[PDB]
Amino acid sequence: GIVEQCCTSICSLYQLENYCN
Amino acid sequence: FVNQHLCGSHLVEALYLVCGERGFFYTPKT
Repeated sequence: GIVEQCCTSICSLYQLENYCN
Repeated sequence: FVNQHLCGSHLVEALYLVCGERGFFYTPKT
């Protein structure tokens, strides 16, 4: 989930946007 | 701001800025 993708690895805009409504 | 390790409040704040009026969901347990 977001922690694995953006906190323990380097985040990206592509992945952040997966969590916008 | 996006292309780094973002944790906790720092991650929430990035979601806020990127998602704007869409809003977002923050689910750290998944």
